[PDB]
Amino acid sequence: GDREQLLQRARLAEQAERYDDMASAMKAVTELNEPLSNEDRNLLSVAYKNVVGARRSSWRVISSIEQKTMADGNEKKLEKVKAYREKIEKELETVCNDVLSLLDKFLIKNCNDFQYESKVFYLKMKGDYYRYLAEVASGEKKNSVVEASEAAYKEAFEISKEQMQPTHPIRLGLALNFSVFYYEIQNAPEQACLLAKQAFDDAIAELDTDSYKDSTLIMQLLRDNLTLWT
Amino acid sequence: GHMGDREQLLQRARLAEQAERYDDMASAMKAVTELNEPLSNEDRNLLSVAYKNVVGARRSSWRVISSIEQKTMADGNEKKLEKVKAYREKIEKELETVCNDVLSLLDKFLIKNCNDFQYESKVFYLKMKGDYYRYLAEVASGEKKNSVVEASEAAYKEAFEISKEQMQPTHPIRLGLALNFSVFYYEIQNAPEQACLLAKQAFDDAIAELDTLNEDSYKDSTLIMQLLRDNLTLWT
Amino acid sequence: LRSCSVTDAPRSLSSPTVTLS
Repeated sequence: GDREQLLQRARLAEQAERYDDMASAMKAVTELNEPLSNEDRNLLSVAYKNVVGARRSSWRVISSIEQKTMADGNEKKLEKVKAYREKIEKELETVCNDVLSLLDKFLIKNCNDFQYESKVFYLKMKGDYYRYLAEVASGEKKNSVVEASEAAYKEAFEISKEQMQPTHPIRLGLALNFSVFYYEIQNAPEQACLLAKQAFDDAIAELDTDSYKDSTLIMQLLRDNLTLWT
Repeated sequence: GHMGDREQLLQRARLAEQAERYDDMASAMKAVTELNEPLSNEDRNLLSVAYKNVVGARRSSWRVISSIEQKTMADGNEKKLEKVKAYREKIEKELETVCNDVLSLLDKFLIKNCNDFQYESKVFYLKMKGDYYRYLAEVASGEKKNSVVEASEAAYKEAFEISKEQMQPTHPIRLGLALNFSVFYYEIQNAPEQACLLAKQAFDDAIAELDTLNEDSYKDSTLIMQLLRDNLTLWT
Repeated sequence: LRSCSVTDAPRSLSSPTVTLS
C-alpha cells in the first residue's frame, strides 16, 4: 500500500489506454481518505469518463438495434438483442454507482467550506454520472436519478456563480453539461437554451482574461449546442 | 433452431462487433469454434476480426509500456522500473493468453477439420497460426522466443507453399500471407534482404495480373499490394 | 442530434483483417 505507487499505475494505464486499470487505481487512491490534488482530480475524471464513455457508446448502438428489431417484429432476435443491452446496461450502472459512491463518501464529504473549486468539480461530476444513469433509465427509476442529477448541478452552479469567474473552465463545463441535462434528459429546450446563452454571454463580456485554450473550446461547444437547438 | 448454441453465439458476436466490444466478440467466436463444426467465410471473418482487435489492443499497450521500460531503465530508477516492468508483464500475460487461445483453436479445431481440398481454409488458418506465433515472438525472449519464432516460420512456410500452388497471385489471402510473412522476416528475424525479396516477388506476381480483375477484386488486391509497396519503401 | 458535453483531457505494416459486416 502506497499512494504514489497507485498514482504511477494510473498514469501508466492512461498511457497504455487501459482505462479500467486506470479507474481501478484511482478508485483505490480516493479510498485512502486523503484529499485529491488538481492532477489527482484529472486522473480520476479522465479514467471514469473513458470507462463509462465506452459503455455509453456501446449501449447506444445496441439500444438502437433493439428498437429497429422491435419495429421489424422479430421477437426471437429482440430477446437476444435486449439481453446484450441489459448486460451492457448493468455494467454502465455499476460504473456510475462506483463513481457516485466515491463522491458521496470521500470527495464531496471531505471538502471544507472553503474548498470551492473541489466542491464545484465534484458536484458537477455527481450530476454527470446521475445524468448517465438517467440516459438508460425510464419511469420512476429515471425520475429518481433525474432529480438527483439536477440537485447536484444546481448547488454546483450556485457555488460557481458566487466563487468563479464566468470564463472559468470548470464553471463553463458545468454550465455546458447542466444545459445538456435540461435539453436531452428532461426535455426543456427553452430552459437549456436560456442557460447555455447566459453562460456564453457572461463569458464573452469578460473575455479580457492564460488558460484560454481550455476555456475557448467549451465556449465553442456552448455555441455549437445553441446552433443545434436553434 | 434460433435457440441453439451456435445461433445465439453468432448473434452475440455480431452485436459485440457493432458495439466495438471485441473481448465479447472473440469470446463468442471462440465458443462457436469449440462446437467442432466448420466455420463459413463470414464466421471465419468474425473470428479473425475479433481476435485481431483483442490482441492488437494488448500489443499497442505492451509497446507503450515496454517503451517506458526502456527509458526508465536508461534513466535508472529502480523504485519506478520495477513497477513498470511488473505492469508490462501483466500486459504480456494477457497477450500470451489471447495468442494461446487462438493457437489452441487453430490446432484443435480449425486446422484439424480442414479437408485436403479446402486449400483456402488451410492457407487462412496456417497464416493465422503464423501470425499469432509472431505476436508471441514480439514479446518473448530466451529459449521461449526461439520456439515461437520457429513455429511462426513453419506455419507461414506451409501456408505459402499451398497458396503458391493453389491460389492466383492476386488472391487477397495469398497477398496478405506474403505481406505478413515478409514482415516476420524483417521484424522478427531481422532479415531485411529476405523480407524485401518476398514482398517484391509477391507484388510483382500480383501486378502482372491486376488487369484481369474486376472492380471489386481490384480494390481488395491493390489495398494489400499498397502495403507491400509501403513496406518496401521503408525497408530501404 | 447528440448534444455536446464537456470534454476531458516506424513499425512495418501487416495485413488488415477487414470485416464483411
